[PDB]
Amino acid sequence: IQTEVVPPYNIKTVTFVQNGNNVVPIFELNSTFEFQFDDLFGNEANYYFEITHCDYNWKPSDIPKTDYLRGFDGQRIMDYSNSFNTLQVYSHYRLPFPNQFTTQIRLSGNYILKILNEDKEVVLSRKFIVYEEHCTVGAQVKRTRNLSNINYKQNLDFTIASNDITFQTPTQNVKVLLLQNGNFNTAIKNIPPQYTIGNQLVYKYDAETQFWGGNEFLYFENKDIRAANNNVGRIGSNNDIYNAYLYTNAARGNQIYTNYQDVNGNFVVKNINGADNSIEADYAWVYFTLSAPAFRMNKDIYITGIFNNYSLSPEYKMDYNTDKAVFEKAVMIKQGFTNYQYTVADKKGNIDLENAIDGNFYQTENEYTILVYYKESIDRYQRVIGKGNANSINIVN
Amino acid sequence: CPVNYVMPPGVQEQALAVRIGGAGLQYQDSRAVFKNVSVDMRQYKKLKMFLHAESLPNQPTLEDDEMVGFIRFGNDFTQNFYQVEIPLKVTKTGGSCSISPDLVWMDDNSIDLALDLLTRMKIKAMSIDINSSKRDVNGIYYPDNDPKLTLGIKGNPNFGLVRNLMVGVKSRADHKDIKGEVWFNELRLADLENKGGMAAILNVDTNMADFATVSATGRKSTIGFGSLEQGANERDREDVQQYNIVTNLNLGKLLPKKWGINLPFNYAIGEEVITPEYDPFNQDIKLDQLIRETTDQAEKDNIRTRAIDYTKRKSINFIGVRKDRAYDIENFTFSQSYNQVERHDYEVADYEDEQSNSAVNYAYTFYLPSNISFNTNILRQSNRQQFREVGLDPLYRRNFAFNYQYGFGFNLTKSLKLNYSATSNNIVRNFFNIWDDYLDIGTPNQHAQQLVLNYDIPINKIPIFGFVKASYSYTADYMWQRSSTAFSEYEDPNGTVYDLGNTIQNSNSNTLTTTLNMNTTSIKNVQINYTKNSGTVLPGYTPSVGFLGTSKPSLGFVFGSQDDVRYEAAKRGWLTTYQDFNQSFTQVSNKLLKVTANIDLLPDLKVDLSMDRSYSENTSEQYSVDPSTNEYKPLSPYTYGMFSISTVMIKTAFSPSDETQSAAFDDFRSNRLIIANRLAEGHYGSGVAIPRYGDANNPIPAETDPNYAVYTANQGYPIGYTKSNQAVLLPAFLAAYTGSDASSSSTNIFRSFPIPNWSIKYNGLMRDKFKRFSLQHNYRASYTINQFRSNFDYNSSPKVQDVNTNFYNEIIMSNVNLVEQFSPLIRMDFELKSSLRVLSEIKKDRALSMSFDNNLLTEVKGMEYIIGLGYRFKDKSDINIKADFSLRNNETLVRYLDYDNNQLAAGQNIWSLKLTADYSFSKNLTAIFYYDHSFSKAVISTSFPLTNIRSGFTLRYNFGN
Amino acid sequence: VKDYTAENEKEIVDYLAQNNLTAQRTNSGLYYIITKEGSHPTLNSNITVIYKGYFTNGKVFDESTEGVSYSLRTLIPGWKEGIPLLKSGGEIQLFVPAHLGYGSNGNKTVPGGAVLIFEITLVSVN
Amino acid sequence: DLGVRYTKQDNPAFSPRNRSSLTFDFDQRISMSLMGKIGTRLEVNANYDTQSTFAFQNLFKLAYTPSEDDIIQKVEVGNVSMPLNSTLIRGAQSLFGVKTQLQFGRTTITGVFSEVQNFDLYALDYDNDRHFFLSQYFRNKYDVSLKNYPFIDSRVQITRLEVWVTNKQNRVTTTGGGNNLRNIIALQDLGEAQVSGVPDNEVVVISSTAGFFNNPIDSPTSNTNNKYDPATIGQAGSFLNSNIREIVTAKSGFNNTNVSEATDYSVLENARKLTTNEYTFNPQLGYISLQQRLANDEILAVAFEYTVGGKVYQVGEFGSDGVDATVVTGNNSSNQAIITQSLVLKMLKSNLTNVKNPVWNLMMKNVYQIPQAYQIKQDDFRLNILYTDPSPINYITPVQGSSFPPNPAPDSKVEQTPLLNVFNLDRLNYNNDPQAGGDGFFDYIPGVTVDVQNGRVIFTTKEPFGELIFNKLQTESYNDPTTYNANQQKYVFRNMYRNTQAGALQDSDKNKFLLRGKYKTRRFMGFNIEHKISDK
Repeated sequence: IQTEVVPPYNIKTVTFVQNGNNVVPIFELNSTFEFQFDDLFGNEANYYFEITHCDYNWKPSDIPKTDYLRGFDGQRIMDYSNSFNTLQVYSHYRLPFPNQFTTQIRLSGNYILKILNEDKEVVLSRKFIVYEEHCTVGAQVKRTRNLSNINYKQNLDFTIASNDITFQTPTQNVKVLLLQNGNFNTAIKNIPPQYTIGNQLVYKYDAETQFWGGNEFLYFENKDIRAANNNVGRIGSNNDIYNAYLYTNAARGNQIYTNYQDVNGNFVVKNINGADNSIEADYAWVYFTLSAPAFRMNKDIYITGIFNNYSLSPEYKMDYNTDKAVFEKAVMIKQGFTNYQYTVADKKGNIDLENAIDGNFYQTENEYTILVYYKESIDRYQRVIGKGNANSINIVN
Repeated sequence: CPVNYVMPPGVQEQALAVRIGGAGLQYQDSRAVFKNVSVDMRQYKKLKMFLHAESLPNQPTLEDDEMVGFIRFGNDFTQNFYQVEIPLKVTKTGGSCSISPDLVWMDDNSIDLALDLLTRMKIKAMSIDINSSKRDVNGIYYPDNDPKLTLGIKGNPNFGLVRNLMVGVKSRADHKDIKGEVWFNELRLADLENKGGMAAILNVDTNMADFATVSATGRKSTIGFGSLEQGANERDREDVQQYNIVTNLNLGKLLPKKWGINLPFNYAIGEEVITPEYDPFNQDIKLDQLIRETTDQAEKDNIRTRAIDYTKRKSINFIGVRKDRAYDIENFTFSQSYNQVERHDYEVADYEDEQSNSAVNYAYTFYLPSNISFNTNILRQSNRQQFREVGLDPLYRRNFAFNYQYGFGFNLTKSLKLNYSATSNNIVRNFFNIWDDYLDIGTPNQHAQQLVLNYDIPINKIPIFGFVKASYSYTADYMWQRSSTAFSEYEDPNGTVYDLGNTIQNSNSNTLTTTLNMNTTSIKNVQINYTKNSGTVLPGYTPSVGFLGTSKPSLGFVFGSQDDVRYEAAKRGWLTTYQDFNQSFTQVSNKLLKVTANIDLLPDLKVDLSMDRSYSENTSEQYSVDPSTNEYKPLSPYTYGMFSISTVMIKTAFSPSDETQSAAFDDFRSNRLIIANRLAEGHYGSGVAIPRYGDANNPIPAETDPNYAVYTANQGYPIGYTKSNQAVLLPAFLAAYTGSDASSSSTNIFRSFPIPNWSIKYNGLMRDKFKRFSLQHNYRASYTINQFRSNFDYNSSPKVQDVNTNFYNEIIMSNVNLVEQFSPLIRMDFELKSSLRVLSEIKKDRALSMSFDNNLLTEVKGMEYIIGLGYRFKDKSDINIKADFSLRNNETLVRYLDYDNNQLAAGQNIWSLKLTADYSFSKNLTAIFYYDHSFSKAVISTSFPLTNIRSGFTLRYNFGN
Repeated sequence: VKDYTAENEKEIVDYLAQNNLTAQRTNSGLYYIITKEGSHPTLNSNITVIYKGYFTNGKVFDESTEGVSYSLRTLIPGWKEGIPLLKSGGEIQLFVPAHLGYGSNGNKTVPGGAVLIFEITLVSVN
Repeated sequence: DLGVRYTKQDNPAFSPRNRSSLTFDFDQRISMSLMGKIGTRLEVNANYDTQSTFAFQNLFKLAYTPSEDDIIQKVEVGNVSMPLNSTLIRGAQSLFGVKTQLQFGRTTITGVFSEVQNFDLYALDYDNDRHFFLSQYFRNKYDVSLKNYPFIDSRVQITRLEVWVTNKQNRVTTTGGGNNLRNIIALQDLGEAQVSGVPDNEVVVISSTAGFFNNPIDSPTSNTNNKYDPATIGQAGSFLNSNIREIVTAKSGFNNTNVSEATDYSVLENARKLTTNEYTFNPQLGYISLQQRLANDEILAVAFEYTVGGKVYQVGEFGSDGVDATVVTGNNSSNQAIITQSLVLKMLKSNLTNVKNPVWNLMMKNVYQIPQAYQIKQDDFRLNILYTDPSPINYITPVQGSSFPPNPAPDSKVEQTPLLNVFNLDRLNYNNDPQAGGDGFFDYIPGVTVDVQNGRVIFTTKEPFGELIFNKLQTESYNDPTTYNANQQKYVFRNMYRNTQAGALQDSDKNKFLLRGKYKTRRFMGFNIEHKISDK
């Protein structure tokens, strides 16, 4: 039962804030966190949540939910704040997971939160992982071997040396998931170890574990809406919430890498003039724009970041404007520093990382994550026995 | 007076003033001063400081000698040190007493002491001149009789561990009691020496057509490499020569294609050769200065071989060896590997362990069991270690093992999932070669049952019971430790040899989570939990576990079932007969509830409740078995644990309690006679004429009696139950701060019935000018007993009537708590037609906490009032007003009971009034307006009531729009 | 609420009659067989007793075979009304009712409402 | 923005001039930026903001693009980031400067111009006064009982343990453990019957011990072991007086007239009760390990209740076992006679730290904390005791003629064994069963020789470096260095276990028993040639 994400329409700005700033869903076994999302109605609706353990391939594991929880699932989100003193009225929902109802999440592994809306209907659903600490995933990006795909590829090599979990059948038990930045769609998963030189596995080859480099994320920071801040020129208020027009981006694949730093997708909801940035930020129709004259195919350029789960709904599809030969689309987005990127999609879900409209430069600063699933053949679920983060500011060729 | 202090000559601060008194120093009698530092003076080449010396005024004039500002440093004060030294010549005082710096901090009295000259004299004396006519008196060996400062080394001290800086003064005058005022100054180190670097990171990766994947490496660094940003103290200090050859064959492809065996045969070799910069003996010397000497080639073998951290692994393995298919079918997965290593270092002198290994796996995975598992592996460790003689007996460290799992899985019915999985860990012991007897199954060292059976409780089958999906769970456990031979054959010094060990555990998890989805008044959910837990520990259990598990205590005992198996176990005779036995039978238990409703009264609001009742006992006891009767004896048991129910005390929650009068607390001061009279009825029969403290038969003593106070005070209560008895006032405390009166309420200590603690949330006021209206309300409370106990005095003895006058209580405790707190009491937010977006919480909360330690409850307050406001409007003038208002308040009254002395102990009265007036003038230039403002009143007389304000405009000009 | 007063005196009567003993009593309801006297521990003196507390049936619930010392107010009321009789050396029993013992609630080892027979040996007083 | 302030306190200690500090401020908020290309080759790029969310936004990018003249690729400024394809030569990787790339026939010439751990403790820095034996019995019994580690030769169980400390932080916080603070008359002999070993001067502080021991010569700690028995305040012969329940007149309540307020009893008036998170005790050997510190003269009194088999002993007076706080007599506020008792306890710290008195001895000076350790777990923890007189070697050498014991016992054996097997810190095989020599590794028994929560390698003797080596080198009295073997005169470091840590530092001559372990304004200018010999 490959239960997958479900993108909403009203709800926007769905994230997993932990320790303040947003994060990727990968969580520790007892680390607290939230699921801040925002409804675009003054309707103080009732959003009942759920949680489900899941397998490697996201088939819902057959554990009883009294086993991977202690508490309840379907109970409406108590805490929520309304958009205070803003043009786009919205209801900021929020729920900490070590809360009153589900007083903790007591099993590592995959999960899937559901935000079914007041009857049973799943509005949305995000995936996260609660990794336990028993291995020592020693990873490091490093340039590939094949000279052709070396200027725009980032091989990833590492080991798993645990002195806590003696692996039974490491070729068949220890499955691994590799994440490029925080994305779940481009994970390079289902990889068997090469060596197993002892109690420790070792993954070394350059066939499977090889991510496309991908250039750096673009951004824009409309701290104050009516400003003229970072590449948001011609901000115009017209009979609506504000409109933030962005400078026409240019395809960077046909160019050389230029050191251009980002925070790898994450946005920062924020404003000046605001006490609490969560309920006091203001949505604003931002008009994106892509000038890629070399790009000519039958695939669709979708906008993508961390604010929208790297999703590919039709409410992010760039649109060719023959009057200018320039893609363009409006996307309502909360204020603050926001990263994004133009990811082509095949037509349905196939991303086609190569031939991306931005580039694949091997030296871009990506932060790769590695999750080590594991399932003894007496256990009733796939644990997660340690993650190892290793980014590409250390491409040790 | 004698010499005005002046900074040293070449410095852009203060200095020591070691100052000999009037008695003077002897010919060789020196004083000193010391601190403790961890300096590493191996990177630097010269240890250079300043000195100085006057003659002490009104004393004999000092000459330009018989004063030496000796330094010591190393590991110690009289066993290891590196005396620098210098003949101090007095600065010419007796005059203006304001001499320039160049004449005060002289150069003649100044030390440079190139450090590499110290290692010279260390070599000249290490293993030389030991305690024979050269080491002068204190074994210091001032270098003399054979080739400025008169250096000296005593016990071969060290750099880097340069601690114990001693900076004293030593005289060398023949017939004189010297008296001076020596100073000391900047003790820095000179220039540090640099070096070059090296590297080589050869790598090789091959693929012989999916069959061999040899992937080798290797790197050869050198001393002091680091990187660019690395200075001269962070580069490197070791020569490393790594390389790792790591090959996969496949050994299943050269077999015929049909068979399909997968013998992987991984392989791996690698080693390092770390040669340190400084030898790991006499750390302050480099290897080169020893190895670049021909002192003795038989000793140059000792050197440059006791300074190499050699270590190589050389692993083997056949981990995944199966057959592909494409009971009674070899779907196993064999495995086998043994690693190795052989290390040198400074002092291990030899090292090697070859941890062999095996494996086997079944994992079939089919009313009959859906799964089956099994797996064993002999984890044969090993080890050896000599030590550097300066050789010793190698410490043979062998470790062997054996172990296995079972696992079942089941689908006994639809909605029933009996699981199971045992395990074991038994120690091989045949002691030699690790590849000696390799199938022997040593005695059991551990054994862990487990059982898990969920169950859906089919109740949907009954017609009307389609609204419940009440589940259930259960997870028994078990565990049998071996109680290592320090226990098993303990020998009483009488000579006998007792047996005592092999503890046992249990566990449970009784969970059942109904839901009661009401789709058959006005309710939508009643979800429930109940998760018991438990577990014993029965040390002193003699017998063992054969194999495939054990049902020795009782087959219920190995699956929870915590009936006392410790009586018959003593009767059966498999319980330890020692009778001074340390360890103690224990137990545990836990309980919970969350009966959360979702009552929906009106068409758009929704209320909902909660129910929490936790609990836990941790009873334990020492015991002993009788020899003759062979019977059990619980030696002084006891219990302790937590407690909490979700009560409701909103009755007495708005009465005034303001440190001068409080209705509820006066009820509590009153009830302590009603309840004393009540629960003496239970103790003294109703036909006994319950005795008092002032009645005739029970008189009041003379004033000079040791108990005259408890009878003068505490006049008419029953003899057993005073007004400080923890049962006269605990139920009084509950009856007071709940509103529920005494004389009708319980006198108990534990309350097994939670109370909803509603969280009303009204929303349906919408039915035009209000763009959205709302309300809300919460309520939480508890009776959290942080911990209770069981009095060892309330046992059976003819002893009631405690130290002062109270009856002993079965359940001691301390610091009951009532934590009644309102989350937003009447919080209502709403937005008008344009915008008047008012928000207003009234949070509020008490926290009563009576401490039976001293019998004086406490209290807290709240009422953190809040009022938002705002007028966001945009045409093209954009007006924006962001005003609000807060307030807070606290108290920590400490209310005595017997007499009115409730004296406050904390508080706050903060309130802020911040607000803004953002008004974008036309399109580009806005103008905000701060008015932050807040008192902080004085609740106690030590707060210093603040008040601090902000204000001010800002005039943005958004240029490029 | 319980009133085990008459019943306890009835068990005292029929036990002290089955046993051929004959003990006197008081206005509170005790019964005791003074056997000796050493040669008075009042309500501020210590004691040293070698008692044995057993029910009327014969079963015992507490022994003091080695000397103990109490304050003589901490004791239950029956001691304080019988034990001040004898001096250091004597001996006595006590057919304590349930009100002059552990009350009609009773602790562990003593059911709520039961005669409590003691056999005290007041070694010394302090 | 033009900022106003009116910050002002209301303490009368301020003069009339420090009132209402009314400072101003005029914070600048420059935020400029420009974008776009010129001449179709280069693209100007600049962005400066006086306070940005992230630092990397302030940038001045400027790149020339010599569109297809293949001798120059680009020329940038603002961020250089020299090519990172070395693994050894990573230098200027992100910083302001100039970077140029020139592409000859496969010879690109990108240039750049721009701006588990260990521990070494010692016998002297061990752990200051936060590890106390609960009584002078558990302190005399700590080494006799651990002769066989896992089997502790005792019977004790510290069931209840209340610790009281001077209430320095006057704070009514009724959240952690409520507000339960009372008086204390914490004594120094409350219990402690005379022991069969040490003389009475090392057990009792009373000037004349004659007459108050009322027990045999070994009976364990209890209130009744000596005539300070709070069970009998007054009545028979007890030294207390019943004026020793009141803090106001504690001095006139001892009935023997020799006591002083420093060497025989401390007195507190609102002493806290440390909640169960600020102290951790071993309820089999009897020592507190409070997770705080001392040496600011903070009294530390404790009363506890242990059970040696079937008997329950008590070495003080608990909260709900002792006298209640106040007994007020009289209805009228002008008529009452308020009285506050004090709850006699057992003292452990005794503000005036006098090294002569036995309460100094109760400080457990043998628990060494791993420097900044936490949750140290086995399999990654290799402790090793050394001796750096010549150098960090790990065995002892005779002093030119010494024969440490002649015919040593099977487990004393100071001949060539590692110091672990010498300090009775290694005797167990990896399965934790006895063995004559030793496994060669620190034993790591989480209840005896390790506090797994946070470091604290606990040795298995009262004073290991002081009297363990002395007896283990003995052949004669440990209480005087004028009768040593001259072998046990270079190793026996006795002046630490008879003197403070700060003091007795002039004796840093025998402090050579360390123990290892492995727990758990510039400008760059470079370039690079990347020659591209035919493929591969």
